[PDB]
Amino acid sequence: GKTVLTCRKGNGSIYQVHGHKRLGPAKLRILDYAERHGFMRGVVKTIEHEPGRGAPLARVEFRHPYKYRRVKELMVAPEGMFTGQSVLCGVKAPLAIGNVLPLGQITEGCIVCNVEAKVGDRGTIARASGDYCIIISHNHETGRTRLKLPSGQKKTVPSNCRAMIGIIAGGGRIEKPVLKAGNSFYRFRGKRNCWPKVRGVARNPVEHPHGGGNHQHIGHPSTVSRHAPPGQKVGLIAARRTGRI
RNA sequence: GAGUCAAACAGACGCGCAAGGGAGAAGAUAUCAGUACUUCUCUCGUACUGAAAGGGAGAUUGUGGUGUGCACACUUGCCCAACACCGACCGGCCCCGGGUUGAGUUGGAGUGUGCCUGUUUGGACCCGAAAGGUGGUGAACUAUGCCUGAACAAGGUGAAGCCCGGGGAAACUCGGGUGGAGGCCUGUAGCGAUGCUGACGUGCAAAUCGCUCGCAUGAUUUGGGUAUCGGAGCGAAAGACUCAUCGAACCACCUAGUAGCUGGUUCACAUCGAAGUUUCCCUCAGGAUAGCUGGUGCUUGAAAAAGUAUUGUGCGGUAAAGCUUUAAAUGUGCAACUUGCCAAAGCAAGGUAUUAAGGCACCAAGUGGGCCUUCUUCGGUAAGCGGAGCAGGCGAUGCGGAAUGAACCGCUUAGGGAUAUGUGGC
RNA sequence: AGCCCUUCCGAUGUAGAUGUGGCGUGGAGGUAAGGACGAAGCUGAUGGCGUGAGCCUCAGAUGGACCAGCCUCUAGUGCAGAUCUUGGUUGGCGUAGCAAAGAUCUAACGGAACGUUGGAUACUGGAGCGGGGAAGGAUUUCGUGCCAACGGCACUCGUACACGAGUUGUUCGGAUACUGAGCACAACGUUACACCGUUUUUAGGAAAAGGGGCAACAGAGAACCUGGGAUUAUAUUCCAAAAAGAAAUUGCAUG
RNA sequence: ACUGCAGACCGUACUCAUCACCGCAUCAGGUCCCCAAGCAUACAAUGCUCUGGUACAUAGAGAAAGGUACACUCAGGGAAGUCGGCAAAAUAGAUGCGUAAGUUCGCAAGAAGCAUUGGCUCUGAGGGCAACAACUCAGAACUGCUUACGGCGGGGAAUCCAACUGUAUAAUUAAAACAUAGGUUUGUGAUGCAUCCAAGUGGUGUAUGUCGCAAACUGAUUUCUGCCCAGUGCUCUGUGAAGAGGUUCACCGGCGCGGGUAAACGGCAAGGUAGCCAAAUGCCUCGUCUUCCAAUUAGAGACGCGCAUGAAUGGAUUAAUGAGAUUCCCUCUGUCCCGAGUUACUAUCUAGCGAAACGACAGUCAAGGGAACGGACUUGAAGGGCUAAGCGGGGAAAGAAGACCCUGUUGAGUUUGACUCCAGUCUGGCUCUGUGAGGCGAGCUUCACUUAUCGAAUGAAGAGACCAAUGGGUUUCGCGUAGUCUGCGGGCUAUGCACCGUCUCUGAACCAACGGAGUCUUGUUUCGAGACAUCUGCCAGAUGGGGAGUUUGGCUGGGGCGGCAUAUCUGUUACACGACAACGCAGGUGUCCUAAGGCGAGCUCAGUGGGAUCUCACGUAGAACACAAGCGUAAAAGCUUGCUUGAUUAACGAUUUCCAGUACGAAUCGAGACUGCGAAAGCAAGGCCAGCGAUCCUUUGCGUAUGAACAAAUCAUACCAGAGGUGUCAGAAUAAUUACCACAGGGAUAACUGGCUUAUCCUUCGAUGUCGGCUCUUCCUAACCUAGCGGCUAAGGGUUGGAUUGUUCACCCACUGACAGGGAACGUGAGCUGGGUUUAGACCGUCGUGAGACAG
RNA sequence: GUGGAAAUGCGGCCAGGUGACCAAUCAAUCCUCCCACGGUGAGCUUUCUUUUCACCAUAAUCCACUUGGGCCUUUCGAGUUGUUCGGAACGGGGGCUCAAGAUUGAAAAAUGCAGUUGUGAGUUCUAUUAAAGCAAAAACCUGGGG
Ligand SMILES: [Mg+2]
Ligand SMILES: [Mg+2]
Ligand SMILES: [Mg+2]
Ligand SMILES: [Mg+2]
Ligand SMILES: [Mg+2]
Ligand SMILES: [Mg+2]
Ligand SMILES: [Mg+2]
Ligand SMILES: [Mg+2]
Ligand SMILES: [Mg+2]
Ligand SMILES: [Mg+2]
Ligand SMILES: [Mg+2]
Ligand SMILES: [Mg+2]
Ligand SMILES: [Mg+2]
Ligand SMILES: [Mg+2]
Ligand SMILES: [Mg+2]
Ligand SMILES: [Mg+2]
Ligand SMILES: [Mg+2]
Ligand SMILES: [Mg+2]
Ligand SMILES: [Mg+2]
Ligand SMILES: [Mg+2]
Ligand SMILES: [Mg+2]
Ligand SMILES: [Mg+2]
Ligand SMILES: [Mg+2]
Ligand SMILES: [Mg+2]
Ligand SMILES: [Mg+2]
Ligand SMILES: [Mg+2]
Ligand SMILES: [Mg+2]
Ligand SMILES: [Mg+2]
Ligand SMILES: [Mg+2]
Ligand SMILES: [Mg+2]
Ligand SMILES: [Mg+2]
Ligand SMILES: [Mg+2]
Ligand SMILES: [Mg+2]
Ligand SMILES: [Mg+2]
Ligand SMILES: [Mg+2]
Ligand SMILES: [Mg+2]
Ligand SMILES: [Mg+2]
Ligand SMILES: [Mg+2]
Ligand SMILES: [Mg+2]
Ligand SMILES: [Mg+2]
Ligand SMILES: [Mg+2]
Ligand SMILES: [Mg+2]
Ligand SMILES: [Mg+2]
Ligand SMILES: [Mg+2]
Ligand SMILES: [Mg+2]
Ligand SMILES: [Mg+2]
Ligand SMILES: [Mg+2]
Ligand SMILES: [Mg+2]
Ligand SMILES: [Mg+2]
Ligand SMILES: [Mg+2]
Ligand SMILES: [Mg+2]
Ligand SMILES: [Mg+2]
Ligand SMILES: [Mg+2]
Ligand SMILES: [Mg+2]
Ligand SMILES: [Mg+2]
Ligand SMILES: [Mg+2]
Ligand SMILES: [Mg+2]
Ligand SMILES: [Mg+2]
Ligand SMILES: [Mg+2]
Ligand SMILES: [Mg+2]
Ligand SMILES: [Mg+2]
Repeated sequence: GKTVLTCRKGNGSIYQVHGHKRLGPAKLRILDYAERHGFMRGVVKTIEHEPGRGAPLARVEFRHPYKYRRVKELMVAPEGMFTGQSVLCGVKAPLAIGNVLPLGQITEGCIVCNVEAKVGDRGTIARASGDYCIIISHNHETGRTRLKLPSGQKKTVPSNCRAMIGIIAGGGRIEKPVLKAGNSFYRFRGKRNCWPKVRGVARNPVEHPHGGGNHQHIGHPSTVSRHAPPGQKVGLIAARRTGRI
């Protein structure tokens, strides 16, 4: 045959993220001693658009814990995070929007964003716009809170894990129809060479497992096995069910 | 410019020695990669057989016998070679003296070499694929992404916001302007490229020209830079594009790849001269096999002569006949003392017409599409049709004749002359 | 070229086989011989010989120095045909054409005979057959001469030929001296192997917190302007003391 | 401030283009940037002009046919032309009016449609700055028109498709395809998902984090997406024993079932729902009806026995959009009737210059024959030679070893539930792998531990302790208690002392004023997991077109399709020895039988007839003899019956058939043994004749041999004799597809082309352009009209224009005296046209698992 | 260091700024173009033509010093062609300051040219889509602190 496009994206050549104009990683502050035994006040300096990203990123400027210099630092913004706002990261941070305080100290039922799964990893869950995760339980005896991932998905993480308070900003992007082929041209301009998506049945038999034939049709089930070798694992992958739900 | 070189076999022919032949590597010497010389070995052979352990051939001072058998001898002998038949014997295998088996033996024929031919393999007579592999080179064309720049006349329509007004209980509508929106419109530039299926079409051009046309504020066009490629890259996806190369680039190499296929294969003359059929083959465009043919002989000379009769003796079941049976013609075959059986020594067996050189061996080629016709048929509605039988032809062959004709007719053929003819004519 | 004679029979022939004191070629061992009184080669109404391949002789008003015979050895040995290879030549044929973008005319001169100037006439028509640059080219530039060849006609002319010239910078651009998409040295790791990968390195990277470098002649950066009577050809580069001049700017130093 | 000195490197010419670059060139092609006048004008359109540049594109003379054109004009008609309004014409600027359906309310729209427009002399309007400037609009008279630059939309009504803009086969396809938004679905919480890499503390999505990413399908909106989970897919649920040992046997170690899923593949297990249609999907078929016309294979609209519609393999419907398909209309026209005239450049003739293709040889015909359509031959008929311009009939003209087709034990691309595999994935075991506490069972798991390992974070930036032990022992090294031990020095277990050990709704901040700022360390940077694995390595199993290599028999009146005539038997073909062919003809064959074999004996049968299964007669085989057929057979070879195993062994006996005089099979004559039957001779080593098979290997038997230093046992091997099988039957182990295709050939072999016949395969595959039309000529006559007769003669001349459809053909409308049939390579493509056929693109239906196929 | 009530005027590290990022439009200059005037040269000139054409130039550098914006201060309107704005300070008076610009002059008439200004137009430069938000960095600057 010939290499499938799903496999070629793994070369990550043409298919790499753009990101020249990206501001850098949008993370939480390094889990300092100050985070673990107090709090760091950083004022939000400016809320930026990172191209290719939905959520605005904030520019909180924490003062450096150990030296005379000030440490501007960039994290995806919770909604209502205005410039000049004083963020408070740390274990005994007050419970407010934008504050980053230990997950086990956040009240059960309150919704948090930019949650970190592993302790100290600097915020990986609930980072996309509009996204958040409600804390659904604490377990102080074993120090592991549960939380509901932005997908209907429960997950247990240590309470020492940081989280930010509130919904991530920029929510509701997806609600607006794109309408133009050109409009989606630009949302992916800042993302990657993801787009346009040619259908595999429109492709040739060399190009794709679905490709080829006179009427353009898949010839075999589109629901591929989990163990299917790459270049084969196209169509619906390890699908448990198909059909509209 | 195209059967070569090597090598391994084989037959034939030449040479050497011969129950042996020969060296090779190497050496030693004398004088020049030669010639001369030789040890020691090795090698093929003289012994074969069996899977193997193993065993291993003379007869009753000499052909094992017998049959047919040159020459010579003598008036039949001996028979050479040779064939055949039979022993015995060696090995192996058995049976209960017998069978049988070997590429055995039976007074060695091998060997080295030259040379030709044949087989094989190698580039393999020469030339030719589509490919396969190995490794490199390419994103200047072009595909895509990114960086960073550049570009886009003149109109048109006229969105949101805004502003003024009229109406309304309110409700928020109706004028009018404003404004300049849009993968908006017309249309430059630019980017394309629909149509004329226009020009051109050995062109200006290995894709161009003309007019027409499409997009032309956008998913636009464009420079530079940069990233991604060959079982790979890139693709709004046409298997498109990846330097005029893409259903797998280009370069080099393996590689003179392979070809049962196509094409070619170079002096003369003389001597003979086919086959297109048999069996077998993943065989059907090819082989192997046998036949046909050549060469070499060998062997001896009405030997085992015969595409023919006659005579004698078989065979037959087609035509005709007949109502599935009698039976042609053309054919077809053939001929010219010792030791079993018996009751026993008698039987059995082995022994004291025309014409014409016969047989045998070896090696080898081409061929293995046939065609026509005669007669006979089979299939087909029929055919310049498919299939067979017979014989003859053409193929491979003219010549004479049928005006003409591959195969009809006559006749078949060295270079010529006379004569006379053949078919055909006058 | 059969030792001679006599008689008899045969004679075609594709594929193929075979024969041949058969032909012929390059070379070798021999022999014999030839050649500047002309070898080979080549030419040939030069005949002669041979069935033939061919040989021989003659003649060159050809050549200029090698070489035939014979026996033996050898082979890269004989060609009308391979859409054969290579070179040359040919018919077609002085033909097909040299018809896209409107265009020249005149006189004078030049010249051995198209140019030059004047005039006339048009054209381009500022998205130009204009004036500068990138890429690319790299002497094409300029002058003199030349026009053999080339400029598909012609040339007296040329981007052609030959000869001689020509490109001037504190400030232009570039580098010195930015970063960018990116790249990759180092180290480290992987690999049978570094010609791989990350791009910082399980890592002690300071020599007086995160190694070194590169990557934009359109991005960032960037101190200079005009006048010239200054060239055949360069000028924001040349100019000379009244620098035509006027500046800005960097370094050091100086009062 | 000044002044003084110094200010280095390289670039620098020219070009930047119908002659300087790329394109083999001074090539009409291509190639980034900058500056860019005047007038008309809305203008960078277009025309023209100053400046700057050109006058270089070979020229001349003249003005045959035919051409090219970025040239026109054409009476009357007006699409009749054609496949098709192709091409041309036509519309056109501005202003004022006016503007339909339909619609997503934006549009449609420049809809459509009328109307006015010049010149001139005037008027009006519209501003600025203080105490002169535009130039548009408007109006008015008067007057003019030859309707007189350039430039500038033709319009409308419908159907199909796609929603739209877009993209896209560079060099035949710009589409209806791709994209698209929108829709759905799948995976997935980072230990991830997809995925690159040979490999790694490697890489991509991911600079990310479910409003994300990765994978698919559908394809805007509106509307709807029915039924089917049966298939398929996806998903989910080492240890013992024997043995001397090799070894062998045994025990434990992801599937099956079951469930779910169709916006999975698909069907309509379910039986096609809503819809929609002779639709790009309907064979029949030009369906039928209606509408459109004079006429309609067209169209539109209905209808629905739908060959073979139908629902995200999306259904339907859709305004806007469209160089999309299609029908009609108005306008318009040289498309046409039916051509004519003009132009300019060609051609023509000249000066200069100067190829190519092609080239066997040539080159008048008719007939003939012939490789079956001759330029060479036979026989006739022509023909003096050489020319110039045309021309396109022939030269089966040239072009290219036919892209078609077939063949080849040739390719490649694709597919796959072909064969063989290989990565990937997952699973398992082991390993990595330590330590404590358990329990269970005869080293397994729970549970903690932590130093391996793993993950994470970090610029390794603050861990634990001091709060004190089922803790430590080198300045703490030591004591005391009980138990035991002793190398007499102490040890060890328990244990307690000590000691290790101890302190408290954006401002600014640093560069310290022994400490200030705690000390300590059986160390780990921290955090998490943790002997698990997000770990290593190795084996294992499954999966695995993701990829790879390979194959995908033959024959065959081409191939495929089947058949199999691919091995064998009978009758026939077959022609009175033997042999003899055809996808020739009629049948058979792979078996079957302990008996249906062997033997003996007895017997007689099929059927007919006479009587009542029987009885008698006759009874030439008319029956039976496994099996098709032939043969043969009567006290039998049949039938019953009895006894039986000769259907054994058979020393390698020889032979026949096939034949090559090889084999296999089959069979015949034998010999030896031992039998069987029979009084006996005799008969029997199967059932006559078809019923079956190498090498290698496996296996079984049998009677010694080898395992080569020796020996025995095991094992293995060997000899020898059977068996397992190659049915393609003298024996590879083998799926499709290609219209994207390719090569070597083939006229050995199709379509095609002539011939023959009424299909053959003769020519042609190093190529002879297809149907049709148009155009033009010509010939025939089984005469349609005309003419003469009375159906016959008669080939003379003529035989129409249209609608539908590519057509031919047919059918229609109209005319006509009539609208005849044919030949000429189904006349005529270096004459055209290119509608049909029509390669690649694409769509639909059906077929196919798929790639792909369909003479739809 | 220093003036000013103020806006502000003059004389290591750390943080910020410049670099630095938009189509258009509007405005100013620039430039080109036109016109008017005036000069100068040339040309037409049968006739006509107070005429037609050309030219009338002003470099960087420096020195003194109207439009747009920001700000200081003082005591419903404001605003644009345009989608604004105002007690978080609108308007008015005075002031500050930036950005362009004008004029005064130095350059510089010793140049250019050849035998003048002004006026009009154009050009020039200095929001929208956005699920698009439209580079970096050295250099350099200024500060805070020392
Ligand atoms: Mg496709
Ligand atoms: Mg595939
Ligand atoms: Mg589809
Ligand atoms: Mg489909
Ligand atoms: Mg021997
Ligand atoms: Mg060869
Ligand atoms: Mg050979
Ligand atoms: Mg080759
Ligand atoms: Mg291969
Ligand atoms: Mg547009
Ligand atoms: Mg248009
Ligand atoms: Mg395709
Ligand atoms: Mg003969
Ligand atoms: Mg052949
Ligand atoms: Mg008979
Ligand atoms: Mg008869
Ligand atoms: Mg004759
Ligand atoms: Mg002869
Ligand atoms: Mg030689
Ligand atoms: Mg002559
Ligand atoms: Mg040779
Ligand atoms: Mg000519
Ligand atoms: Mg002009
Ligand atoms: Mg020059
Ligand atoms: Mg030169
Ligand atoms: Mg970088
Ligand atoms: Mg650099
Ligand atoms: Mg620059
Ligand atoms: Mg510079
Ligand atoms: Mg110059
Ligand atoms: Mg220059
Ligand atoms: Mg230029
Ligand atoms: Mg213009
Ligand atoms: Mg123009
Ligand atoms: Mg007319
Ligand atoms: Mg018409
Ligand atoms: Mg018509
Ligand atoms: Mg017609
Ligand atoms: Mg047209
Ligand atoms: Mg309406
Ligand atoms: Mg479309
Ligand atoms: Mg194309
Ligand atoms: Mg589509
Ligand atoms: Mg939809
Ligand atoms: Mg459905
Ligand atoms: Mg209809
Ligand atoms: Mg369907
Ligand atoms: Mg379009
Ligand atoms: Mg061929
Ligand atoms: Mg074959
Ligand atoms: Mg092969
Ligand atoms: Mg017979
Ligand atoms: Mg009997
Ligand atoms: Mg035998
Ligand atoms: Mg046998
Ligand atoms: Mg039998
Ligand atoms: Mg066979
Ligand atoms: Mg044939
Ligand atoms: Mg025809
Ligand atoms: Mg023709
Ligand atoms: Mg100045």
